[PDB]
Amino acid sequence: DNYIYSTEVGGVGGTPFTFMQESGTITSIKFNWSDQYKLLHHIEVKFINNANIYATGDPKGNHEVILEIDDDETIIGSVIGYKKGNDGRCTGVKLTTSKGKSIMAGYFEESLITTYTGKLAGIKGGAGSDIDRLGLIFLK
Amino acid sequence: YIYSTEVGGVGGTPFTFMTITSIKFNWSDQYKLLHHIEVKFINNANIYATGDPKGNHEVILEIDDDETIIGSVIGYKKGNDGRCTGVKLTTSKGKSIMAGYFEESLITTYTGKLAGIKGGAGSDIDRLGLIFLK
Amino acid sequence: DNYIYSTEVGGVGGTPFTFMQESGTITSIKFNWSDQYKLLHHIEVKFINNANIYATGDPKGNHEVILEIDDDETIIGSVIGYKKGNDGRCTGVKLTTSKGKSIMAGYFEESLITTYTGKLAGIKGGAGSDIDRLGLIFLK
Amino acid sequence: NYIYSTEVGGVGGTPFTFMQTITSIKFNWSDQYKLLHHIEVKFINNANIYATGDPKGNHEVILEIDDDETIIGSVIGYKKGNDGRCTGVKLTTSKGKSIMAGYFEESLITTYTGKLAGIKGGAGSDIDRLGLIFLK
Amino acid sequence: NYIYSTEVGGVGGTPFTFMQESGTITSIKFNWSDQYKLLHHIEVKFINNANIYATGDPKGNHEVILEIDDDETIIGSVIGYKKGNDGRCTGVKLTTSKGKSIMAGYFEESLITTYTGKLAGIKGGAGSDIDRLGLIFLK
Amino acid sequence: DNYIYSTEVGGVGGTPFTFMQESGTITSIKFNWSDQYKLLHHIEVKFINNANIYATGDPKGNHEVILEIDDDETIIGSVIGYKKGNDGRCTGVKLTTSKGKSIMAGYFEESLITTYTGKLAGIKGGAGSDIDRLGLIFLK
Amino acid sequence: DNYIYSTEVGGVGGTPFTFMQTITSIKFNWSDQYKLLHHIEVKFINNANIYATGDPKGNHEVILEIDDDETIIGSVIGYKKGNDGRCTGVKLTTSKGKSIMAGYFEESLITTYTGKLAGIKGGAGSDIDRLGLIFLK
Ligand SMILES: OC[C@H]1O[C@H](OC[C@H]2O[C@@H](O)[C@@H](O)[C@@H](O[C@H]3O[C@H](CO)[C@@H](O)[C@H](O)[C@@H]3O)[C@@H]2O)[C@@H](O)[C@@H](O)[C@@H]1O
Ligand SMILES: OC[C@H]1O[C@H](OC[C@H]2O[C@@H](O)[C@@H](O)[C@@H](O[C@H]3O[C@H](CO)[C@@H](O)[C@H](O)[C@@H]3O)[C@@H]2O)[C@@H](O)[C@@H](O)[C@@H]1O
Ligand SMILES: OC[C@H]1O[C@H](OC[C@H]2O[C@@H](O)[C@@H](O)[C@@H](O[C@H]3O[C@H](CO)[C@@H](O)[C@H](O)[C@@H]3O)[C@@H]2O)[C@@H](O)[C@@H](O)[C@@H]1O
Repeated sequence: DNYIYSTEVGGVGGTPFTFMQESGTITSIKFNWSDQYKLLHHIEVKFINNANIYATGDPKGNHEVILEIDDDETIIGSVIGYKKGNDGRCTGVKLTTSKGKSIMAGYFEESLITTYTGKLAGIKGGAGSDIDRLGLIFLK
Repeated sequence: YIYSTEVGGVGGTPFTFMTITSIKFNWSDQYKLLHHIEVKFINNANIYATGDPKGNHEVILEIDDDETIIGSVIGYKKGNDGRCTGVKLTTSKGKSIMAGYFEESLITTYTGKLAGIKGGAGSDIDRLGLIFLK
Repeated sequence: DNYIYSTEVGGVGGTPFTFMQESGTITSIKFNWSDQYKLLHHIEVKFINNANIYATGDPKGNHEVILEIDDDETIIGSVIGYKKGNDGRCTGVKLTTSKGKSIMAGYFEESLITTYTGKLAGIKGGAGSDIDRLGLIFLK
Repeated sequence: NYIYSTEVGGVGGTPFTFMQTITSIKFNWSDQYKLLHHIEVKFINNANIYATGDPKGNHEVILEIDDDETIIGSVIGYKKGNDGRCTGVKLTTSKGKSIMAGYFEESLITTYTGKLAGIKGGAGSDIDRLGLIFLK
Repeated sequence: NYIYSTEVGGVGGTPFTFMQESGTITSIKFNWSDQYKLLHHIEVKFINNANIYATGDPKGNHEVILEIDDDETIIGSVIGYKKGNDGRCTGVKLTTSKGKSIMAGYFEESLITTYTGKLAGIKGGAGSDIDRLGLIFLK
Repeated sequence: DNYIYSTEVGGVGGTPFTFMQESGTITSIKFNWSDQYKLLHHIEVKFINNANIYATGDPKGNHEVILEIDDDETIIGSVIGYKKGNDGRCTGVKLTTSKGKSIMAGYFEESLITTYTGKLAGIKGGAGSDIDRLGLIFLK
Repeated sequence: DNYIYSTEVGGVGGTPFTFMQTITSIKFNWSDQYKLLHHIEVKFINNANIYATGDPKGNHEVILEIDDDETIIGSVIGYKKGNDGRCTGVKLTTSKGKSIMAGYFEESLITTYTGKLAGIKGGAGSDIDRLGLIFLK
């Protein structure tokens, strides 16, 4: 591929998902989480030049954040909080862009990945009630 | 034109105001929402208003002809019964404003030259999206 | 005009005033205010190459601040505090210059304008006992 | 060839004018009265100390200014009105030197900046009124 | 063509060397415990190689992963340890040339501030714990 | 003189001292001070190209600091704390160099002098049991 | 010499030592019990010998490895003054934002000369009695 694949972190649960577009970058990402369970429950992605919302997980959470990404905007800093192991869950995400935009979703109470940086082109993982595992995908 | 996600509820009357030289946010401590927004444009003296100026606070941001939004955050209640609660804007000249409350959900929007606003208002600002120039 | 007019903020009361010189900018501005009423009461302005003092409002306040402005010195940051509505008043002013000078007069308890920036050339509003309304005027 | 910052404070005291640039300036103030009482000034190529006011205060600060050194930041605290007094001074220089004398409880002037060339005002027992004077 | 940072901690554990002919680290995982306050397990991935190299026993209740871009160097590196023959490696702080930083474990006894540069591999000794850890850099 | 003399600050007491070497600058300066009396007691000075330690005052203080100065290193900030008057004393010294080296000695509880900056070439004042008075001397 | 010698700070005790050949590694051993340095090890560029002095009796150590092009921009040694003096701590900061901190700073301080750390010199037996840094020009 012409892509970089960040480690999927979290557990083995959920239905798999992959969100990529043939020559497309993420223009919008949404994280839904709960104070009650301290996990991510639901993720939405929009891509450049495509009106479709791609969604996974159950939007059961009392909070959401959206990050909109300009066409020339990169991720210069990215951290995913998670519970490790087979019954693991994805708990939080901090993103920071080349234009000083940042977002913070969920909780960071067990494990952390500091991912590869670049132009966010997609996400892969598994989800059901919760976001079980999550990995970012970048352009090279 | 770049259209930023309209955030908040499906309630109130649609509006579309379409570069911005002045924007005013009216909010209340009682309901912790935006109620009223005014906009003035370059080379036009008409004031475009929406929602009800019920709130006990207002802020005005005046934008220079060559000034851009380098930072923009809208707080809101998600759901069909959603509301805009708050706006934070930061400009290319270190100017910044802060209206309302940021107690539930947040969007960090596209940046650029603020060229208009779309959404729905009645008693309150139900939904708000920014619009930028390319 | 070769002038930018910032929104006049506060109420409709008081006698209109406009302080502007045919080809001059403000070299000195003084704000009078009170802890008792938590409003601006009085403003004085001197201009480059003019020894007249232009005054408006009643100097009844227990506090004053003077900002002296060098000829090549601009405002880069400007905020006016006020009470909105017909019975509105101007409550405070924060100015910051291109040479790191700043001043702070009065109170910021209700409403705010972040104004246009530039070379402060004049002011315009209404005053009697109090500063009813205030708007800044800049060069282009 | 001089810029005159507003003289701030009262109408009281014997007038003074110190001009000849300032190489040294000393402020004397009291915690009892919360005012400046006394100021001394030395100038470049001149060993005379020019004083005004009564050095009754329990604190002093001296700022020595290098020959190429400017004031980039200057604030004088005062009581406004005819019975007015100069209550405090903050100076910051082009070399990151700063000083703080006295109190800032009532009124403030943020003065013009530049090469500090002299001072002017009135003083008897207290510093009644103080204006800075700058080169162009 | 390689710079060897001091191996810190004890003499115990099976030796290990993770390095690939003309290949730098792209991912490194540190597993540690609040119970024993040590590193227990390290995993490493290399550029153009899908094999995971692991050592120690993954019994810790915490992990951190640092992914390294191909042009990304280490500008700050601190390893926490207990000195002596019975020694252990207790913690790792890394900072990269792109403002990425990670923090694993505890810094309660001894500290090395290592050489900097392009992290090429790791060497030391591990069994149920990481006994000893040294970094390996390109020039 | 090809020297600049900073005001000597503190009292008229002790024995006069003047530490200068024709065509040599300070390479080391030691300050000794007391928590008990909150004053400087004793200073030493070494010069470039001279092994003689010049000392003054009584080294009775429980603390000392040494600043070594590289041949090309200037003082870019200098503050001396002191007690004003005939019975005055020198209580404290902060120095900062052109290479970001700083030292801090003693207490700053009464009066302050922010001195001239430049190449520290010598010191002057008076001392017996304590440092009564201290002035810095700079090159041009 | 083509070297700058920092003031040796501490007491007159100990066997004298001088380690010169630039430093690629320096290790400080110190105790919470006595709150002094006890032991220093140095390795040099292109030399496998470990040069050691004092007694490694302390419960803490710190190692600073120094890249070939890396200098000391900040340097503070903590000590007890007088003839029965000791060296109590070291703070070094490098041109690459690296810093280490060993032992205690409860009495006296030297802010030393800076530059490329080329060696050390002092006296030690049970403790580090005195410590001076050596720099290139
Ligand atoms: O004959 C005395 C006169 O006294 C009062 O009116 C005059 C002033 O009253 C003040 O309290 C105030 O209302 C002033 O109003 C001016 O200033 C206010 C505040 O800025 C402004 O809003 C107004 O527009 C005016 O500029 C009045 O001047 C009354 O008691 C009156 O009845 C009486 O005749
Ligand atoms: O009767 C007036 C005044 O009398 C007493 O003060 C008198 C003198 O006091 C001196 O200490 C000094 O204040 C003199 O005034 C000079 O100094 C002040 C301060 O700068 C200045 O305002 C004056 O202009 C003079 O230069 C006074 O004359 C006191 O009883 C006082 O309370 C009383 O009002
Ligand atoms: O027996 C001699 C002397 O003993 C006592 O004074 C000793 C010292 O006491 C110090 O506190 C101080 O007073 C000293 O004064 C000298 O040093 C100070 C500090 O620098 C200085 O200001 C003075 O100018 C002196 O040089 C004393 O030396 C007393 O019992 C005394 O009465 C007796 O002479």
